[PDB]
Amino acid sequence: CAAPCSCDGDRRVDCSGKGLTAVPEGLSAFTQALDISMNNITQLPEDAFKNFPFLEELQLAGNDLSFIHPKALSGLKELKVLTLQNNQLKTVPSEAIRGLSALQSLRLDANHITSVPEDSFEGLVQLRHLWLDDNSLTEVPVHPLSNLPTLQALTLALNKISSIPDFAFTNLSSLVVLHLHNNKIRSLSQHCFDGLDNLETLDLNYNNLGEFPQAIKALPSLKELGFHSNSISVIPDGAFDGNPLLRTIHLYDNPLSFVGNSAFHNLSDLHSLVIRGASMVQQFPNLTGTVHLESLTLTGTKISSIPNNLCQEQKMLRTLDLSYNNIRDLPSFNGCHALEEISLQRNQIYQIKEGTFQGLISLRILDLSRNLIHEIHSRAFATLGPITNLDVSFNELTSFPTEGLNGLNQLKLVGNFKLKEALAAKDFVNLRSLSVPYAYQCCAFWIIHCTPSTGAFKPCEYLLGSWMIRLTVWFIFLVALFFNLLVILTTFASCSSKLFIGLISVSNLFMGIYTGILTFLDAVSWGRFAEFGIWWETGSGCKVAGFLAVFSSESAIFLLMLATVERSLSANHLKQFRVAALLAFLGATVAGCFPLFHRGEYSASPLCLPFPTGESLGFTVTLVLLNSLAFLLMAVIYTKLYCNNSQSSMIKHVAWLIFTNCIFFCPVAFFSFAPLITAISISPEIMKSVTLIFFPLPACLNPVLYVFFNPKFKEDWKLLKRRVT
Amino acid sequence: CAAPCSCDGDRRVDCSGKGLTAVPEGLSAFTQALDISMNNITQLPEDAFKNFPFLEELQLAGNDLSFIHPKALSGLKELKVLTLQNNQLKTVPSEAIRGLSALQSLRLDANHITSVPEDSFEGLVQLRHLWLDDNSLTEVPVHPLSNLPTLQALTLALNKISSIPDFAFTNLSSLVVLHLHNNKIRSLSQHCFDGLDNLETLDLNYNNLGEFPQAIKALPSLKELGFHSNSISVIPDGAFDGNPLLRTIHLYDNPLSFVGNSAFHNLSDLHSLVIRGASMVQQFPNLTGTVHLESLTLTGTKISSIPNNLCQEQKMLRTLDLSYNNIRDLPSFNGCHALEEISLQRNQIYQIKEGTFQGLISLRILDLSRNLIHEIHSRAFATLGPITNLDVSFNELTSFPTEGLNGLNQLKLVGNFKLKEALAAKDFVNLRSLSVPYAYQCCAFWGCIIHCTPSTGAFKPCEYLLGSWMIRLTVWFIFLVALFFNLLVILTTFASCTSLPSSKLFIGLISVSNLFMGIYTGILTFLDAVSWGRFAEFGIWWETGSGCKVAGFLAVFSSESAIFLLMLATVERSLSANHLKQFRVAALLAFLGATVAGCFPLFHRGEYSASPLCLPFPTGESLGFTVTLVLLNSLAFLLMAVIYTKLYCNNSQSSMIKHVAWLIFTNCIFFCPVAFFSFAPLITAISISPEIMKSVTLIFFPLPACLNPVLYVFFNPKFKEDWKLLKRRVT
Amino acid sequence: SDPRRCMRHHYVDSISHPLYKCSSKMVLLARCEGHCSQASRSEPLVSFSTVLKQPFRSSCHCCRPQTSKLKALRLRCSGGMRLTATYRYILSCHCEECNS
Amino acid sequence: DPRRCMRHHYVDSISHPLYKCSSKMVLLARCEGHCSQASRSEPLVSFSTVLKQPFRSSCHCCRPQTSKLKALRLRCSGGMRLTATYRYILSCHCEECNS
Repeated sequence: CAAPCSCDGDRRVDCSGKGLTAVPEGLSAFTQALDISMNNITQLPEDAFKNFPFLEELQLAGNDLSFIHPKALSGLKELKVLTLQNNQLKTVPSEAIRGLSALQSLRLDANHITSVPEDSFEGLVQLRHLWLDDNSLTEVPVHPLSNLPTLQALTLALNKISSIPDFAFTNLSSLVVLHLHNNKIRSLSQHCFDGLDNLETLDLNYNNLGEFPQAIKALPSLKELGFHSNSISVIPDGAFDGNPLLRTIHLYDNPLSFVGNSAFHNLSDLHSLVIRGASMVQQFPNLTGTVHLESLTLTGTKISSIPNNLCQEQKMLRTLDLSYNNIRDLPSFNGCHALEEISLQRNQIYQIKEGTFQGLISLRILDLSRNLIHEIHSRAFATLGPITNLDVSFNELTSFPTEGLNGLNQLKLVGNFKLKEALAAKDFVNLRSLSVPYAYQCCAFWIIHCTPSTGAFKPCEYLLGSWMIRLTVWFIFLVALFFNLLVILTTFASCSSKLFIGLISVSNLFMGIYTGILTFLDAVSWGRFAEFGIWWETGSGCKVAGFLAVFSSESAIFLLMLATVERSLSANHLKQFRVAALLAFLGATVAGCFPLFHRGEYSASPLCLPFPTGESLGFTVTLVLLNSLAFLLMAVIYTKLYCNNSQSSMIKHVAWLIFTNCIFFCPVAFFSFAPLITAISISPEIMKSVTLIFFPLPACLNPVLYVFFNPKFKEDWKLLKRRVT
Repeated sequence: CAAPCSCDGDRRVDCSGKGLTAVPEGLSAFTQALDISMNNITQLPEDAFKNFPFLEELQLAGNDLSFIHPKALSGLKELKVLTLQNNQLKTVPSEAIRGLSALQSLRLDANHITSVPEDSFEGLVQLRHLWLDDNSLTEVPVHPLSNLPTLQALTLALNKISSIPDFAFTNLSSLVVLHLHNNKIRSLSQHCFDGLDNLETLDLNYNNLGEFPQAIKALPSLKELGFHSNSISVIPDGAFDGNPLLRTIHLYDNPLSFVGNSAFHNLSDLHSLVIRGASMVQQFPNLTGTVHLESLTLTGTKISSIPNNLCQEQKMLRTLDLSYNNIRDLPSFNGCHALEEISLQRNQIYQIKEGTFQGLISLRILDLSRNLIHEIHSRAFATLGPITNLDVSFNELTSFPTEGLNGLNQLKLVGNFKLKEALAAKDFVNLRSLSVPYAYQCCAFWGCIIHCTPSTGAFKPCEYLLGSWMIRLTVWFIFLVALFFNLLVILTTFASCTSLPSSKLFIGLISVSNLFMGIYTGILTFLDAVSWGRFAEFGIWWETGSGCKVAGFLAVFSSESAIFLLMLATVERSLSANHLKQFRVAALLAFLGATVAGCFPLFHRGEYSASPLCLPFPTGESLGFTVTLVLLNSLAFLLMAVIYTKLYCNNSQSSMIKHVAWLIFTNCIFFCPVAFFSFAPLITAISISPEIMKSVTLIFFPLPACLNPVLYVFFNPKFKEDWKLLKRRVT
Repeated sequence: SDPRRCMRHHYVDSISHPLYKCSSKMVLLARCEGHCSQASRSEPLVSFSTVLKQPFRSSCHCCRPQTSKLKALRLRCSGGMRLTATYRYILSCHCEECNS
Repeated sequence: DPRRCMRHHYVDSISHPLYKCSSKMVLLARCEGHCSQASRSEPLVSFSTVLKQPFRSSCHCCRPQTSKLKALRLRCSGGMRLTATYRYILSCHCEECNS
């Protein structure tokens, strides 16, 4: 070897990383490839390559070169590859690059070239590859380009060319590749591509063309065409007429609106077709001749019918997306053997016939969501064995067959409301992902990881829960009902605060019935709260229960609010008091009946609680707020009398009742405002237990306060009871 | 295609394996290869291959063909390979292969061809390969062979050619391979190989050549030569002179006697040389030029020296076998780097110096057995690291160094008798096979997978001589008893000058014999008490030295003496139921015989060398006098019972009589196991273990010695208690 | 300098990503092609043991790269992201055995 | 054309390495010549982070097609009748080296 740079190889000297200028002196005179790229050479002096007469490849990329002497490239008669990218010039080298008749590849990209002298490219009789991209050219150098009949590749991308004049490339009979993308081309003349008979690739992406080019009817050898990311909106009828060998067409990212019926026909080499956004298309395109398609995509159009002759000639077809159309009849699919993916979402399909889905061995993904399908026969599913995804959602289904779908891996059936039946768990063994219409469904339905994800709010086995709670609620029904019985009999039998005592007695009766309904409901369905859930939560039971709870809870509180005022007023008006009691029952009835008309309520827990999970922050939130608003005034008046015989007993009886009510009403409210304070997470079933335990708790304890603990008028009635005895 | 054939292939019809008796018809005419071998075609009619004008390869082997029509092979102008082996052609068809100018390979072997017509092989201008072996040719067809200047291979083997005349192959300038083996060739003329300048392989194996052929000085391109299995005895000085490119020579299975000194020199391509049986060779051959040898073998000669520049001149050697010679001084082997195997067995090497084996990295196998080596320095053993086999056997070694041999895998040191030291067991960790000069030497490797050759058993233990803790307590008691008893008994007898009767007299003899044996048992016990749990370094010194002889004479002398002595007392009683003078002379002769009988084996070889007890008959490995001691204890015992049957046939006498009967009965009762164990191989004795036998032998052989000294003492208190009261007075 | 020896040629290739929307690139590549003068053969391998592990000892010579570089190109797709393409540019070519 | 892929013949002498095995000469066929399809080694352009086989190569070699195994028995100066085997080519053509 010789000199101090790398120099390693067979006649191949590589001094790229480190150097300055003048090229390495002292090198062998038989060097055939010099790579001095990425250095600080800014100018080539005259006769700067006189020690390398046999050099064939020269690389000068990455330098700061800005001046080439006309006689610098003298004696390089064997040079074949010259790279000059990433350097700086304002003219095509020109003069210096005239004695390079053996030159074949020339790179002039990434420079600041903005003018092409008319005398350039005169002397290069063997040029094959030319790079002219990443520059500031504003027009096609037609005249200089008419000196290279042997040119094979040409790139003019990333420039500022506005239009192509007539007969621009009328002398390149060997060009195979042409790139014109990332320019500002917006107009093309009629006679602009004449003489390009050997051209195979055309790129016109990222331009501002306004109308489909009619000049493409001159390239019979054209195979790949791309014109995506343009402003083409209308494709004329009969466009690709002179290009029978087309195999790839890119036309996406365009505001297409209309496509001619007889436009894609008679294209036997095309393998894919993706059209999206053709709003003003209402007929299926003609495809008599294009029988080699492997992916067909037609979405966003007004196509309402399909010609079933389609799944005939298209022998091979792998994906099909006909979404976002007005299709209502599913024309048979027998014949598309190679078809694998079908997308038919967002259409007007209403039925599914026996023969709709057959000849589908290789199906694997099916999508039928949002079609308003309501009738599905027991057929058109056996013929499709290897099917994994079955998306039928937001439809109007009433009965889902389970035959031939044992091989599914992901099922989506969420959105249907008329499907209240229970799906068989033995027919979806291989199923891994499930979504169902309801929770009971989930319930019922519930590594599967179902979407509803039932919790304590939706139990699958025990309504009430632990046997303890079960033994606790049986005792309340047996006590309250019977206890709240004789009390009213006395008052009812024999026509002050004594009234609100009977009035409070009545308020309890309704609450007990609610609990009894809940308990009876718990005893009928034991260890089987799966098929009794949907019927219970999407039907009349829940409403009645929610008015006997709301009517009874709210009524008691409201009723409990009038007795305190009565004592306060005693320590004439008798007439008014009756009228006041009749108005509370009516409100309680309204307050109770108000939620029976709006949507989403009495549908959060199987107990039909007023505020379960608080998922109505209206009445439920207002009810809790009103419960306390009302609770506040009673406590205020109590502290007020506190500030300063029978009356004492009544008073004592009433205080025991409110204290007891106030003491017993604290957890219900406390559980209502969980998200604000997070309450250290949510009671898994404790809330239910608490809610279950505490919400009807006053309905028994309260009435016992004056029963014998405070025998005032109640003791008079007990003595009256002994009298009846 | 046709019925009996494949016809399948790239125009390659194969119908072999069928029973066709004629050329099939209906085949394409573009067939280029027909294989109809192994059929029943016995004759080829005229114009039998007129439907295959483009055939190139034809195979007819395995048929019963015996007649070829002159015009049968007509139109086959493209035929190149013709195989006619395993047929019944009595003569080479000369008029049937004439129109085969494109022929290149021809096989005519395994036929019954015995005559070669002079007009044969005329027209074959492109022949390359010819087979003429497995026939009955008695001479070389010189004239027919002078028509094929383009012949390349020729095989005239397995025939009956007696001699090669002058200028036999004087026209084959392209021959490369020639085979002449398995013939009766016994003479070769001087000018018989002229013109074979391109010949490379020559094979004359399995012939009757009497003298080395001098005609081989005409083949400069010769590379492989084989004359093995001939009668060549002398190789002349300067033989391979015109063959400088030789690379392989086979000369084994010959009665070679003399080889010229300057005969194998100047052969730079030779890679091996194996010479065996050269009895009349006494000098190392000259090898100035042959420096590419990879295996040298010279055995059975009278070579007494080795040139000091053997290794220096040549560095290619892997194996060397200079065994069966008179070599006594080993030159320095420094220089043979690639040498791996050295065989030097059966020589007169007497010393091993420091620099003998210095500089041998690749040495793996060494053999120095039967050289009479007695001095080995502490050197010439470090420079050779990767050494596995070390055979030094049947030498005269006195001290074996253990440095630099830690890597051995198999050691053989069996045969030496002067190596009595113990080899360290920590220096042969990697060793796997061991053979040693003495049995007790295994106590150190096989504890105290090696699988040593002596294989010590009960007859040769390593820790306890006597054995368990029961037999040790039993022998201490005998010594402590017997020794005390016999002493007092004899002291009492030889006390009163009062005339001593013979019965009473013979009684003295039994006590004397008991004292004699007690001394042996005591020697054995003492001997057992001195070396406890350490019967390894005290074994060799005890069995290859003077102790054993004395013990074996105190055992033999005492056992045999008692029996012999026990045989005279019975006769004395029988005679009593004058002679007093004779009785004294008879006792003196028994001691002398006992002494002779005892001293007899003390002179022959291999005895008193079968067990550490020095038993008379341990393992019975002397079937003479050991088997003669058995004979004595037997016939003597038999005659002794006869006198008792006699006393039975018809006071003190009764007591004596009773005392002597108790003694013989006891002796006879106690002598049964010792004889019994002797005849094991005849009846196999249900495979008696060598330890019970020892235990029995050890228990029972000295058992009678402890009876008479005390039993007739207290048990026979008739005249014996009289003498007890006597000494009681001596108190 | 026979016009049919093992020498290296050039050509422009078309590079574009198959999934993302990327602006295509023209890349100059090299390739080796030509006839080697060493004739290829295949001989039988004779064995006196009992199993035929390898039944023929071939030779074959082919024109293959001797020294390649690894250059890469950042196809500049749209909407962020810059996928990267990599390849080895044949620096020289010669005739070597197929197996070895 | 003498430079095409052809089947040739030659002789070899066979003898067991060990054993005073006796000698025997037999006739063999090999393949030799030039094929008309040239070789090439075009690079592969990959977008994955991990590279792969960097070149997609092609090469044709004159390789055997039809072989018939044979067995041949000798005498090795002993009881054992050692048997040697080989493959007899009956036809040869071009095929990809890495087919």
